[PDB]
Amino acid sequence: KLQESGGGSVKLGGSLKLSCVVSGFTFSTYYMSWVRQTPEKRLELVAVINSNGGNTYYPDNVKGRFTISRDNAENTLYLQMSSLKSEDTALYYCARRDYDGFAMDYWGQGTSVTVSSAKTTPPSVYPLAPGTNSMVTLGCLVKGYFPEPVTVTWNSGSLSSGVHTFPAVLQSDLYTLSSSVTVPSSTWPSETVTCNVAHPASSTKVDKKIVPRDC
Amino acid sequence: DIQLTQSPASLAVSLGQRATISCRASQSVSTSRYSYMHWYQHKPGQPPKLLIKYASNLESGVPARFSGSGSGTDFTLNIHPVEEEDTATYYCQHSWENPYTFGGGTKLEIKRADAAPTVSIFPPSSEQLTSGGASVVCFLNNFYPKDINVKWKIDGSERQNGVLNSWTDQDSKDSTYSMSSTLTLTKDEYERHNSYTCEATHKTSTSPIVKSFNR
Amino acid sequence: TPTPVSYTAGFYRIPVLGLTTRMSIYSDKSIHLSFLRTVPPYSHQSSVWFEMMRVYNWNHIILLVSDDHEGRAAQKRLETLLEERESKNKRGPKAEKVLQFDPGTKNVTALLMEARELEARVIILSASEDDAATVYRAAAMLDMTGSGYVWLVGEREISGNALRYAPDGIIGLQLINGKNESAHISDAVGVVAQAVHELLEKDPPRGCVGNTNIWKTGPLFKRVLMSSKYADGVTGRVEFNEDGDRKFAQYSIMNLQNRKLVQVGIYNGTHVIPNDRKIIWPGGETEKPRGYQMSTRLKIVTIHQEPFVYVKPTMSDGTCKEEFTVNGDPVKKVICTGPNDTSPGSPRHTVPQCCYGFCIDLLIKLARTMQFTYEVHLVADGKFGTQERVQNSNKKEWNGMMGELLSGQADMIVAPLTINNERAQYIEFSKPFKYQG
Amino acid sequence: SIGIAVILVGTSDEVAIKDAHEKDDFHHLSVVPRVELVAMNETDPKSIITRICDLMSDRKIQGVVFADDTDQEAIAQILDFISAQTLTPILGIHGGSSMIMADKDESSMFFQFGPSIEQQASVMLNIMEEYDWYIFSIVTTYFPGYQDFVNKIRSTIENSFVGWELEEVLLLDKIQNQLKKLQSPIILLYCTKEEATYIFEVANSVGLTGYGYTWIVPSLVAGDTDTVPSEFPTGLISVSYDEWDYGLPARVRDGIAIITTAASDMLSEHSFIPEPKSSCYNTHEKRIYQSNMLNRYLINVTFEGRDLSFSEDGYQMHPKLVIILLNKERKWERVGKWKDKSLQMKYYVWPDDHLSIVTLEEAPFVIVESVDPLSGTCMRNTVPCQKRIISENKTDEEPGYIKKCCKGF
Amino acid sequence: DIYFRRQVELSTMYRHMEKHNYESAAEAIQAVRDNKLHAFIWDSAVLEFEASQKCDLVTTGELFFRSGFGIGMRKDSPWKQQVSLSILKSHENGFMEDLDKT
Repeated sequence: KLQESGGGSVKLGGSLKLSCVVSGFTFSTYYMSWVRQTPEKRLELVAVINSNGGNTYYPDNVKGRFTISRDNAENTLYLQMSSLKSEDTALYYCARRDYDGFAMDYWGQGTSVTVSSAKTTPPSVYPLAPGTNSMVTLGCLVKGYFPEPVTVTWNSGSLSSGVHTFPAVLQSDLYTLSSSVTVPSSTWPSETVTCNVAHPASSTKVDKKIVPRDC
Repeated sequence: DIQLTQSPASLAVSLGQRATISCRASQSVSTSRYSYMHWYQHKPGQPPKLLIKYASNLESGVPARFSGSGSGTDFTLNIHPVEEEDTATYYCQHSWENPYTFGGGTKLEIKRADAAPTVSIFPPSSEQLTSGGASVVCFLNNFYPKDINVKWKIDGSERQNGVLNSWTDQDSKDSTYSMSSTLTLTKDEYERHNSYTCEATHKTSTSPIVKSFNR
Repeated sequence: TPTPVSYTAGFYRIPVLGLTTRMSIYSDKSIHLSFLRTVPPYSHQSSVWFEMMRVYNWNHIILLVSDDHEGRAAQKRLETLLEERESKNKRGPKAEKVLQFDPGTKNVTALLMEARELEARVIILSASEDDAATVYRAAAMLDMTGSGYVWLVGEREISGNALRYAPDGIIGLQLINGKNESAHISDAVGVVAQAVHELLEKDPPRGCVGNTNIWKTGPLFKRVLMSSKYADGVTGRVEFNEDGDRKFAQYSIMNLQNRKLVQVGIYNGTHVIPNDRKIIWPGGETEKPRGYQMSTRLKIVTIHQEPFVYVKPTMSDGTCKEEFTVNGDPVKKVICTGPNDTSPGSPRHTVPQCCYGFCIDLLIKLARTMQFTYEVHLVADGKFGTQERVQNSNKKEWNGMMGELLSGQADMIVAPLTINNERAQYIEFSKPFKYQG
Repeated sequence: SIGIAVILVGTSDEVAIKDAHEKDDFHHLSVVPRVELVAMNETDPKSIITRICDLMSDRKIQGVVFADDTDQEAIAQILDFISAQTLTPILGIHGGSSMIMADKDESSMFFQFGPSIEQQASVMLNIMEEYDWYIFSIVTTYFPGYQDFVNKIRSTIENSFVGWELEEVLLLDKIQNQLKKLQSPIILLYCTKEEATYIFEVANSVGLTGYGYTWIVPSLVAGDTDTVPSEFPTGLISVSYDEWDYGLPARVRDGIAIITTAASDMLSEHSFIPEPKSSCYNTHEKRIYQSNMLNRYLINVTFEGRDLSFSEDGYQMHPKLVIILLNKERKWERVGKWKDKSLQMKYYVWPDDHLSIVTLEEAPFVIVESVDPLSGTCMRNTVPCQKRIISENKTDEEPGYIKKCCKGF
Repeated sequence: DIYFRRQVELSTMYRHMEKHNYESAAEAIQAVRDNKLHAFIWDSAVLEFEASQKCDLVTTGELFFRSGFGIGMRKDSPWKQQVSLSILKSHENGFMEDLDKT
C-alpha cells in the first residue's frame, strides 16, 4: 500500500528529505498529509499538500521550518525538513486517500527520525550466558553508543521467542541498553548462538556469539 | 479548538463483556445529517487502519463486535464480545471544521490470564567487564498486568538506582504481559559481591518472586 | 426508484400508475399529483392491525415509530383509524403508548427496559430489518420472547436480513402478492381501456421544447380516471382512491414454524378467514393469550403541602422520629423518597424524608382496603403545573405532577387536586374527596 | 481558477455584471473566481440541463448563481430534483428563481432568496399591530406549508393579549356561498396569483372587494409589480422584496461574494478545494461523498455588513422587505419599509362615520395608563389615544405619534 | 393562574400577580407577616388551618370558588373501580372526621 522512508539520524537544525512511496494506486486523485508519531505517543501532523501542490499548508511551527515537495512522475512526494529540534524526534507516517473525501485513510509503518547532537558510534556488545545452569538466560549487554532506533534480533532473524529490547538512560550522551532471550536449559548448556545487534541509525550490524562463562 | 478527551486510558476488560470506550469532546461536532470524525485502530507494530467513520460507519472487514456511537460531545464504542486480539493502540481524530486535533488515546489490557512468571537471573560475564559495566539480567513472561513492582537486591542492599525496565505487550496467544530487566552496575562492584537477585510482584504473587544466584 | 423520471411528468401533467414501490413519499398530493399506484404504501398494514383487534378481541398495544415519513404517516393513518366507538363493554385498544425507533440503530435497551414494565403482551411495529435483527437478540436478552408476549411485525421482516430471527411463531402477512407481470400489465391495460372509453368524450405539448405550459387536459383526465373502475382484472376487482390506493380487501396470514411461514389464514373483503392449521406462539403455546398480568406496585408522587403532607427530615438512622398523637398513638410514617431538593437548585443530597398528614394515613387505609402494594415519590418541580408553551415548538406542555403523570412516568396521584376542565380532559378523576373553595 | 456561472434570462445589462465583478479591489482573493456566460430567452428546462452538461464540458464549473426574469417555481423544483441531487449549490435572485414554494431537499445545497412565509406572516402581524386592526376571517388555498402556517399563526395569537379571534379556516384545495360565509373588516388571504384572478372575480361577485375591506397577500403570490390583472381589486397592501433599489449589480456582487467567502473558508481553514466535474451522469464515482463536501460555511456569511444566515426552509434569516400598496391604477406603491423586526413611519396612511373626538384627562373617566412597550402596546379593552407631540415651537408639533390607551367610564 | 388568565376582567390584576408571583406557599405566608405582601389567594382549608395555628393571620371573605379534591388516575385505568366507593365508605363511618380529629 504505502511506505514512508527517508529517515535516519540528523543533528539539531539539520536537514533531511523524507520519502513517501506510493505502492499500488493512482496518486493525483485525493489529498495528501503527513503525520509524525512521537515516542511519547503524540501526533505531530506535519503538512498538507495538494495533488498539484497548489494547496500547501503548514501549521505555525512547520511554518519557517519544513518544506514539502512533489515527485509526480515517480509518485514519491517528499518532505524536506530544516531547522530540526528535539521535539521532531519521532516516527513519521503519511495520511491520504479519502477520494474527496476531505479526511485521510492510509497510514503506514513509516520511518524514524531522531534529532540529537550526539556523535554516532558503533556499540560494545558482550554476551550474557550462565554456567547448573539452573535458570538460564541467553542475553547480551549493549552499551555506550548512539542513536536510536535499535533492532536486536537473535540467530540472524530466525528466533522470535519473545525478545525484550530495552529503553535507555543516557550516560554522557552515549546511551546503554540490554537484550535478553531465554531458551530452556535442556537444549542450551552448550549449543552456542549468534546475536544480531543491528542499529540502523548507527548503520551497524555487529555479531557476538553467546558463550557461557562457566560450565 | 475542539479538544478530545478519552477515558479510561488503560482499559482492562474481560472477553464477552460489552466493553465501553468513552470519548468526550469540548464542543458539539455534529449536525442533523452527519458528523466529522473517524475512529480507528492499530497494533503498535502495525500500520493504522481505519475502523469507524463519521460517528459509526464501518470500513473494510473489521469484526463487527466493535460498535461505536455517540453524538454532540460524547462518543462511545461497544466491544461485544471482546477478542484476545485487541491489544491495540488507537484513538479517534477530531475533524469538525478542524482536521488537526487528535484524541487522548486509550490503551488495551485484557483481564483474562492472571499468572506468575518464570524468573531467570544471571550476573554478567568476564568478557562483559571490558565495557566497564555490569548488568545482572532478569526475565518474566507469564503475568498480568503490565506495570509490575520490580525490586533488586545485592547482599541485602536495595539497589533501585540504575534499574533498567523493559515492558512489552501482552501476547495475543497468552493474554499475559512480558518483562525483562537489568541491574546496571560498574565493573568494580561486580568483583565484590555474589548474590544478585530480582523481585517482582503480580496479581498471583502476594510476595515478590525472588530468584537468587551465587557468583 | 426512478424518481426524476416521475418528477419530469409534473409539468406536462401525465396520469401515471405505480407498479412496484410502497414508499409513502409518493402519496404526497402536492407534488405527486397524478401518480397512482397498483400497491398501497406500507401504512395499509396499520389498517390490517386495526382489523386485528376483535379478531381475537385484543385491546392493548405499545408502538415504536420509525423517525421518518413512513412511520409518521403510518402512525397518522392508525391514529385516524382509532377514532371510533361512537356509541350510541369498552374493551378496545387502550394502552396506545408510543416510542421511537430510528435512533435505535445502536442502542435499544433504554426503550426495551421501559417496554418490559408497563403490562405489555403486545405487538409493536414494522422496522428496518437490520435493527429488527438487533432487537430480536436484545429483547431475547431481556426475555420479551416469552409465552404471553404476543408478537407481530409486518412486511419488512420477510427480507432475508431478519434471520437473526423472530422466536418461533410470529405472525406475518401478505396483502398483495400480485407479482405476475402479466397481471401487472394487462390489468392496467384494462384500467386505461375503461379510461379511454370515456376519454373519447371530445393535446399535450411536444415535450421539452420551449413551451413550458401545463397541459390542462391531464388534470381534467384525472377526474375521469377517478371513475375508471375495472371490476374484472386478473387480480379481481381493481379499485382506486384519490392517491393510489388499490383497495385490495384481501390478505393472507402466516406465522413462523422453525423459520417456515406456515399460513394461518386469509382475509376476504370483510371476513378474516383463518385456515386454522396450527397456532404457534413465541413460548410454544397453542392458546390465544391476551390482556396482561395486572401489577400491584403504585408509585405515588406529591408535593409538600401541610396539613395534607408533612415532609420532615429523618433521623441519623434514616427512620422517622417515633412521634405520637394527642392520645399517645404513634403517627404512621412512610419513608418518602423525595427529589434532591433539600435546598433550591440541585443539592447533593437526594434523601428519602418522612411523611405525615391527611393523605398518608388515608393512603395507608386505602392500601389496606384495596389490598395492593405500595411505592412513593415526591415531585421535583414543587409546582402544580400548568400547560406552559414549550419555546420554539408551539406546544403547550403540562408541568409538575402532570409533567410526570401524563408522561407516564408516575402512577396514581393523591394531591390537593384542584379540578378544572383541562385536568379532567387529560386525567380521569374520582369523585371529590374533600369539597373546597 | 474557480469557474462560476451567471445567467439572467431576459436582461441586457452586462455592464452591471462587470460593475458587480469589479476585480481590482479584491485584495483578499482565493483562487480566481472566473465567471462568464451568455443569456438565452429559453424556458426549456432540458435545454438548461444540456447547458449544465455544457458547463461541465467547459470543465471549470462547480456552482452557479443564476436566475430568470419569470415567476416559475417549477424550475426551483427542477433544481431540487437535479442540482440538489448531484452537487450543485445555487443561489438565485429573480422571480421564480427566488420564489421557492414546493420543498427543500434534505441532501440539498442550493438556496433561493426571500424570507420564510411565516416570517412574512410575522411582518403582517407587525404592521397590523401598528394599525391596531384584527383579522376576523381567513381564506387560504392549498399550498406547501399550510397546516404548520395556520398553526404557527394561531399559536402566536394564543400567546398575545389582543388577537385575531376568527372564523376558522376555509381551505380551498358553492364558491360564492363559501366566500359569502366569512366576513371581516380586514381579511388575511392566500391564493395562487394565477388562480387569484378567478378568486378575485368570485370576490367581486360576492361583493367582498366593495365593502371597504383590505386584502393582504404575501410576496410570493405578489409577483412582479409591472403586470396586475384588472380583476385584482384596489387598495390592496402587501409586503414584498426590494424591487426599487436591489437590481442586477447588487445581486451578482452579493452572489459572487457569498460564493467566494464560502470558498475562502473551505479552501483556507481546511486547505481543500473540491474538484470541478466533467460529466452529468458519469461523475457519480466521486460525488457519492455525502461527506466533508457538505458545506457548513454556506449557512453563515456576511459581506460589508449585509448578513446572510439561512435556515432549512430555503429562506434567509435577515431579510429586508418593503411594503407596497396596490393603487386603483393597478400600481403597486411603496408605503413602508420593514427592516429586521422594525418598521418605518413616513407614509402611515391608516385609511361618514369618522368623527373627531376631543377629551381632557380628569379621573376616573380617562386614561390613567401608559403604553406597554412589548406585549400589545394598548393592552386590553383600551382604544389607542393619540396625543400631540408638544415640542419646541420652531419645528412642527406632531399630532399623534405619542399615544396612550383610553380606559374609563 | 389558569382561572385568572381565562377571566378577561381579572386580567387587570393578573399583571400585578405576574409582578408578585411566588414559588412556594411559605413565601406568601411569611411575606404578609413581613407586610410586603398584602394579600394571598389560596384554597380555604390550608388558610383556615394556618389562621387557627399561627396567629396574626385572618381570612376576610367567603368562597370565591367551589371545588373538591379527587384522585389522579391515567385514563381507562381499572382502578377507577371502588375508589370513590371507598370515599363513600370513609364517609360512611366518618373516618374523614377521624382524620380531622387527628
